[PDB]
Amino acid sequence: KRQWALEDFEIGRPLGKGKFGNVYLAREKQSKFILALKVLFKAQLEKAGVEHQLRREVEIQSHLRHPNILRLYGYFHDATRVYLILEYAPLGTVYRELQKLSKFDEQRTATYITELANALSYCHSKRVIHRDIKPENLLLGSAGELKIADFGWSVHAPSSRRDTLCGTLDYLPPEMIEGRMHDEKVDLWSLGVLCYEFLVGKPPFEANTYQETYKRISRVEFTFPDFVTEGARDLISRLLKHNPSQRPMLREVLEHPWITANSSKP
Ligand SMILES: O=C(Nc1ccc(Nc2nccc(Nc3cc(C4CCCC4)[nH]n3)n2)cc1)Nc1cccc(C(F)(F)F)c1
Ligand SMILES: [Mg+2]
Repeated sequence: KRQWALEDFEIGRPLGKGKFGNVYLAREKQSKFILALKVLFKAQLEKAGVEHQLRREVEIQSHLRHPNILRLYGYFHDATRVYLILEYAPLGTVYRELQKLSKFDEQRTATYITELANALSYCHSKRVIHRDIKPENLLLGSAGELKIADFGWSVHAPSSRRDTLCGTLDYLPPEMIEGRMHDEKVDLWSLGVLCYEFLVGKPPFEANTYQETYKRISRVEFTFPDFVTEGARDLISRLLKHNPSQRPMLREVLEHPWITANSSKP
């Protein structure tokens, strides 16, 4: 097992900056392996009281091995910083791709949903705790394959999402906002919101004010535009159920006729 140090990397341009640190594009000096280096300030972690939580998250992520979950290759520290060595996804976020294309066709959508369901099934089997998944948590690797990232609760990605304010509420399920306990079935709700947003260009409970969005989520009040197809409507409708126990298993998603017919990944 190798013991890394900062001197082992050629640090490149920042990918992100926030209160808690900076992320850089980088390369290993010897091998020229391209990667991303997340650098967190110990002082900020301590001030926020999340040092312990972060270490736990990094340890868990370091052991995960899934094609659709961003790899954490290693980590190290010095007197003032913690350094996480992460996989570089060269094609950016699904958030940005959605901005570029406005909406996705059924093939791209079904493929992404397959990849996410696969990653989530792996997460559930390892009981990996994660925050609700949004397009900005979805990176794209060299093959245009989804990579889940920034999913730890410890520290929030300092990312200029722009849209409205926060933009997290749109992805939260009723049981969460209503203060009930929640379990892994929140992920099925997330997949439904994401499938819809991919095909439509906006999430199903979007409104001009958060007060309206809280209502619409609580009452599962949403509509399909005319162009959304029967199979897509079926999947999304099955996923966006108020009662979490009524949502399907991830295996059912991966076997859904609309998914099998359109996904480029079988
Ligand atoms: O910046 C972040 N995520 C992030 C950053 C940039 C992007 N944009 C982007 N655009 C093009 C390519 C690209 N590739 C990436 C980005 C990454 C990781 C670096 C950190 C998380 C994912 N690997 N590959 N990313 C997406 C997500 N995450 C993050 C989380 C906590 C704390 C900090 C900080 F303190 F260091 F600032 C940061
Ligand atoms: Mg939007």
